[PDB]
Amino acid sequence: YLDRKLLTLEDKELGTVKKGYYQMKKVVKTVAVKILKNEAPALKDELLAEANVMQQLDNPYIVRMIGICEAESWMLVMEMAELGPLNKYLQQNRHVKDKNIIELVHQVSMGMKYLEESNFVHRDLAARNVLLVTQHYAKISDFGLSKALRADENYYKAQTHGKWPVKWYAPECINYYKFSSKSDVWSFGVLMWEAFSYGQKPYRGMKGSEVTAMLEKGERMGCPAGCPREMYDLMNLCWTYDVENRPGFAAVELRLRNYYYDVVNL
Ligand SMILES: Cc1nn(-c2ccnc(Nc3ccc4c(cnn4C)c3)n2)cc1CN1CC(O)C1
Repeated sequence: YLDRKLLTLEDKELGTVKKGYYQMKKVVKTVAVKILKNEAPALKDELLAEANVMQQLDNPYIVRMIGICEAESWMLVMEMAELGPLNKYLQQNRHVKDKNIIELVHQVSMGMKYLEESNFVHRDLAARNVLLVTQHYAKISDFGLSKALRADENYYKAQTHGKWPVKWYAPECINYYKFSSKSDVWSFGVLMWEAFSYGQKPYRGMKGSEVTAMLEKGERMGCPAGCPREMYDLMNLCWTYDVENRPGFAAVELRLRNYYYDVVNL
């Protein structure tokens, strides 16, 4: 639990997320602060659950939580990733090249390999939830929907969902509300499609029910313009319909290593 007197917030928004500076032992640390807007119950509990997940995670490709601050509002204080969301960055930086995008999605795969090993399911793995420290260093963010798996199960059973997250959901999430590291792999495939499409939205112009129907017919998003063929092939493997045959992150990470080195050594 952090001291509000040592935290300064900048006025404008990145409830809300604001840039701040937290006075540590001696130096200031630049932070991003998730601030809960609560004019006037369960909103507080969601923020604390998000914090509880981040507290348990320690990996270079995951956003680090500094702590929680209880003051005028409830606040989740994190280490600042200066460049912000991957989708918005790639939208505004079309100059970014194949190898660089491959480097970044590989880093995400390394963070997700760690999450998988820790038996946590992200449940919201999308390009908007990858933050850039630098142009060559990505971290996974946004653990608000994340769940610690039971010791005796490899999935979490959710309640009925709305329309907004559907485009990143695996068929078993849609049909059975079952979330696993394998469903995170499906989402990662969509994340890759986003990244190599320079932050364009997946399944443009389609409703969730239409996406679900498309996937049930055995159809998948086409190759983004200019996207390396081997990356498109990996997306399709991530979009393996049945959970058992779909790869885990260890496998996805390994195939990202090898092609990264192929591109570096071409
Ligand atoms: C939970 C959370 N942490 N968090 C963080 C955590 C650490 N760093 C940053 N840095 C950062 C830097 C520049 C930014 C943004 C957003 N827009 N811009 C221009 C974020 N954000 C952001 C969020 C909100 N999610 C980011 C997803 O897009 C929504």
